[PDB]
Amino acid sequence: MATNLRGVMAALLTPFDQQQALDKASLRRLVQFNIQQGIDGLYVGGSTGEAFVQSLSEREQVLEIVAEEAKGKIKLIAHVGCVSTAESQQLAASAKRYGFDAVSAVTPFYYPFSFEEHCDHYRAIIDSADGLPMVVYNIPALSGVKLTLDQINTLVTLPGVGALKQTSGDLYQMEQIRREHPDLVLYNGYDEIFASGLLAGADGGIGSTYNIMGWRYQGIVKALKEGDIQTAQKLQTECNKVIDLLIKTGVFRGLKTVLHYMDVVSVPLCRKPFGPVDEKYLPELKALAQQLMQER
Amino acid sequence: ATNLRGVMAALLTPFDQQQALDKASLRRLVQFNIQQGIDGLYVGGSTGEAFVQSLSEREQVLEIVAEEAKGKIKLIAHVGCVSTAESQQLAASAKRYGFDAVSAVTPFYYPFSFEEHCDHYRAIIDSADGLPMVVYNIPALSGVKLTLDQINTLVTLPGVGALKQTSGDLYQMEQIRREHPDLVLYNGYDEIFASGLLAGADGGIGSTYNIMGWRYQGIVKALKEGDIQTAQKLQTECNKVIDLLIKTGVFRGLKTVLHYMDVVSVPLCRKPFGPVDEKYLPELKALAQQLMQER
Amino acid sequence: TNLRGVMAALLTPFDQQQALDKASLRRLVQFNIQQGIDGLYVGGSTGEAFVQSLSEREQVLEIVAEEAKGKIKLIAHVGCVSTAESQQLAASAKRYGFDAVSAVTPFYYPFSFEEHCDHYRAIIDSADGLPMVVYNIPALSGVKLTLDQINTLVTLPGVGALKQTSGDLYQMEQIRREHPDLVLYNGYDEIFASGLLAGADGGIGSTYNIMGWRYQGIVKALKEGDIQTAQKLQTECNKVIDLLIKTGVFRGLKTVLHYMDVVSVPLCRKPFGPVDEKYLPELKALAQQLMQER
Amino acid sequence: NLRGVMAALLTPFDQQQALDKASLRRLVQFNIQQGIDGLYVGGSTGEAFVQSLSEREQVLEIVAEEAKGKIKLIAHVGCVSTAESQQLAASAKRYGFDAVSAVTPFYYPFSFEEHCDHYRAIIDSADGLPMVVYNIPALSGVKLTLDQINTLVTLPGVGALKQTSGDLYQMEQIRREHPDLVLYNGYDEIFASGLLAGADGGIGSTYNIMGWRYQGIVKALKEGDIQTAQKLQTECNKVIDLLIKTGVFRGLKTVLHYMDVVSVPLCRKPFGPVDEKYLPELKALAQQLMQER
Ligand SMILES: O=C[C@H](O)[C@@H](O)[C@@H](O)CO
Ligand SMILES: O=C[C@H](O)[C@@H](O)[C@@H](O)CO
Ligand SMILES: O=C[C@H](O)[C@@H](O)[C@@H](O)CO
Ligand SMILES: O=C[C@H](O)[C@@H](O)[C@@H](O)CO
Repeated sequence: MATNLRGVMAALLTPFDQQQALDKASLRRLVQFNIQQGIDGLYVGGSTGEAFVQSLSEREQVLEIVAEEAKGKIKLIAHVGCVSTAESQQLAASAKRYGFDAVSAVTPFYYPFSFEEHCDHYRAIIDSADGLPMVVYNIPALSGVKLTLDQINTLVTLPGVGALKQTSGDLYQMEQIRREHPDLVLYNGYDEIFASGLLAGADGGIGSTYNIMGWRYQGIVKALKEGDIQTAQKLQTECNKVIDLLIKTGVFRGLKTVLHYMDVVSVPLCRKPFGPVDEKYLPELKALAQQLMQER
Repeated sequence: ATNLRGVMAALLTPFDQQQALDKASLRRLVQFNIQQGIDGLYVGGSTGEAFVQSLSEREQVLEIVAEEAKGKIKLIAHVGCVSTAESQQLAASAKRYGFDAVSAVTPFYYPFSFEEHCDHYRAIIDSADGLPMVVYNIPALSGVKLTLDQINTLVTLPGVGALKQTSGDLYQMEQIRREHPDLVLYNGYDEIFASGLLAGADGGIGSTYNIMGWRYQGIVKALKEGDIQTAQKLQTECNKVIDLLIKTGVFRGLKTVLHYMDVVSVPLCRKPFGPVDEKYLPELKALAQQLMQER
Repeated sequence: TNLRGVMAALLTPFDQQQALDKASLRRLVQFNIQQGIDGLYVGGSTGEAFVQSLSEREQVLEIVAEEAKGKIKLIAHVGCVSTAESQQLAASAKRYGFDAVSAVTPFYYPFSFEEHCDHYRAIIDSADGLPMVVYNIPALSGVKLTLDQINTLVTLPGVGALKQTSGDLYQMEQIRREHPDLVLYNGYDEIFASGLLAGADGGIGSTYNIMGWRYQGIVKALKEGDIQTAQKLQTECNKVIDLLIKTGVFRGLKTVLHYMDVVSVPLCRKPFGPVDEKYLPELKALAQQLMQER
Repeated sequence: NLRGVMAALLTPFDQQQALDKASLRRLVQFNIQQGIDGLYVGGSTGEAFVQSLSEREQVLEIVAEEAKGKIKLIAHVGCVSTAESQQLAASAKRYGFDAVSAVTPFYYPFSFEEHCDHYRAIIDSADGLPMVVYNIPALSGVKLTLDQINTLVTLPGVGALKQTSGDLYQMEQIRREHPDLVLYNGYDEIFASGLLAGADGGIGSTYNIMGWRYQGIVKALKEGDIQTAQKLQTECNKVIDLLIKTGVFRGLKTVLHYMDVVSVPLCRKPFGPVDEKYLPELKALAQQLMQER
């Protein structure tokens, strides 16, 4: 329990003010909001935190604030991944300094790197993490890095690796990974297939939509555990109706907008080049916020 | 049942040493599947090596399977070809032979517009003369990538009664189920059967059902009973087998296991498919024994 | 002589009932010859062979041979997914007196590279002496071959050429660099000029049916070191290709040919649909332009 | 005039992965000496994506001090972030670059409209310097249609397009639609064919060690000497074959190191070192190039 990384953890968003600068008050409220809905932990500084349109110092600032707000209360995973190994190492040392429970890193992107280079990249970050377990992060759709099962097996067995965030819709691979690593902490990465992901082998998940309805994902975990398939499907379907909308509106901004209507986020903007939410979607987003507040 | 829902084996086509149809083995395979308690057979699809068969050879298999199983279990005739006319001929034959439904893969190789795909299905449905159509979506092999909206349009065409979804995208699987509560939805990838059912599929069609269809039936039952553990254990056992078959070559691997099961006389596939690597025989034979002892 | 040159990928004319239109097929073969084409690639994608039966494909090979054997080079595309069916057509090509055979990498089902190699060997054997033209067209076949695999295929006993339907001109140059004597056909009409510069020494294409002389002109222009003419000719070809892609290439070509009094009924076989009527004016005008220019 | 053959500049680092200023200056001078028309700075080749904003600005400033007025200078200021890209654009303006450039923002999916506004914002910050749109789908993962490219190149303030695409049909279509557009061929290995299809120049990594060869191809084609153009392209490709095997940036730095231009041939991690089995060929290539011209 004190070291268990298994569970449902929200990929934290980064609230910005009207000038696109970090909105500290809103970030703090969002952390507390997540804690209150029973989330098992937070995954900070990942794609959802818009880490790739932030500087290193901005990412460290977010990590420090989240730790001050949640260290101890819930599990905290710091995504310290950058294309550069040196930058990733800096964030890793900061994560340990702030007291995070683990670090994570997306496979470095843009430039093509050999598998050996990817491996050494993880080794170097693990070294700088000084004891904090590493969560390998596989997300081919965004990184453009396509790993084979054998390569995934090598990565998750590297000394210091304690988990894999599997953002892949391939549930054959999900099952194969579980079969080869019975003890590996395996996070389902695509919210829209959470239930099927757990059935295939995942033992938890990390996702953007958990910020506004994490309790539903927890409900799916419970349902499957109790053999209540109908309830598991019902909850997954409700999550997917929401995901359908967010994909149309733009996921991060759609989520921030809902959080704004829930009195959590002051200004629902994402950083440029991300544009604002199209006015035509506001009625549905407001209705959703209203519904989630009633439900919860 | 008065519907097409269920676990249907994608029938293999046994050939002799000369690569000609082995009628005796074909009949044995049909009975073997029926004896296993399968709900039906999907005939003339990818698994039956239809794409390396002539139109007359595909029709011959449809006739024989009909003679062997008509009225005992459901029979779906995959009549799809790149050509609409050839597909129509097979549809007319499926009708004459008494099949319960027809099916057709999205025409491939040549790029066709969505409207052309729709007209293709409409034409085949016309020739099916009343038999419901099972749209067949298999992007990995066809090269045809349909959007959810296009799939929705296809499954709502007059005469369509089901969709064989050979896609590993379980978000789309759920979306399809959500938009079509009554649609017969077959999971196409054996290796994700359990997850596919959980996502919304209400049955499945697969190649490996030929040697262990009861396991898939067991997964259906396990989920219906809310026994997640048993569903996972069974899926895992199926995947261990699928891992092997992918290494050996799926069709020939299955035919080889069937050979050791005293069903298929000669486990060959048609060229360009090559033979099974001898180094795999020990494992395939052990699997055959394991499956037999399991029954 | 050899197989180098500009060969038109022959279309298969059909009547209103989608049956082979022999009269029009013969007219198209004679038409191409009159354009000064070096040869014909028969039974390939452009001939709508993948929506024809073995018997129908054989009939087309037999008829084209009767019409052009000895006048121009004839390459029979005998490729099918099935090796056996491919061999049957190979044997027929030999019987009818074609100059060479060709086969697209078998598609739909995934085959190991070894199975692809054995497939070509089997067909080469049935071709009974006729040289094999390997056909690489990943866009349509879904088969992605590495450079090493292509090198292996082109060096198989009996292989005398490669139809490279790929827009990767780096690979085109690499292939030429590794095989200085290989007959290498550029496959995408829209990059013909650049394809030749990269290493191709000829080409096979669908649009050669209505303007083969333009491609022959590009070959001449580059050979004379006249780059601007080569570019001008390529640009004109691409303006037409832009249109044919909008209308649908095969039916667009057949429609133009119809307006040229060559093809009676410009229909393709289903699932191919008819040409959108809104394109007729442009296609008819193009037909007018091409006849005058020639 | 931005038309021409311009080297995508590499960024030399020392043993501790820090900027090697002296080698950066030497490489700039080396390029000027081999007759390059200009330099493309801070792009993929400069390892900009494993550098911080301040580090990228430092390189822009040093290169400007070394070559402003001597050769054309294009600053690639592109980042995923619009704000960051704008900061670099303003710097490029301050340092006196002739133009700015920006790769289509990557990793996160962006709508075409967002891509357009991204460019507009950077163009605004460039305060006068023309924008060179940078299309490189293989690395960015952003696939643009011909129509979208036409829209981008017609944006106010856009004066060129670096086309890192092997699609020469599209290359011809772009030229046909834009007779006066400065169009740079981006893949060195198809340079000759790219020019024939419509490109009127190029920007490439290998220009750092054999830019004169590309200049020769331009000359050969302009003179109608197809044979020489092909010969030069073949020699370039033999080299590119090797570089792809060794790793392009590190292979180039190693050659430059053997030419005594670059002190330490390392790229920043995660890039690894060159496999020693390739040193004999790289040394031989450096020897050949030095004795060649
Ligand atoms: O929407 C994004 C993606 O479709 C993802 O859900 C799939 O790739 C699942 O296989
Ligand atoms: O092996 C075949 C395939 O990987 C299949 O399992 C996946 O496509 C599902 O995403
Ligand atoms: O238009 C069709 C294709 O894009 C073709 O020109 C390209 O594949 C060649 O690079
Ligand atoms: O090698 C790099 C790439 O393969 C490049 O040559 C191709 O994309 C060109 O079409």
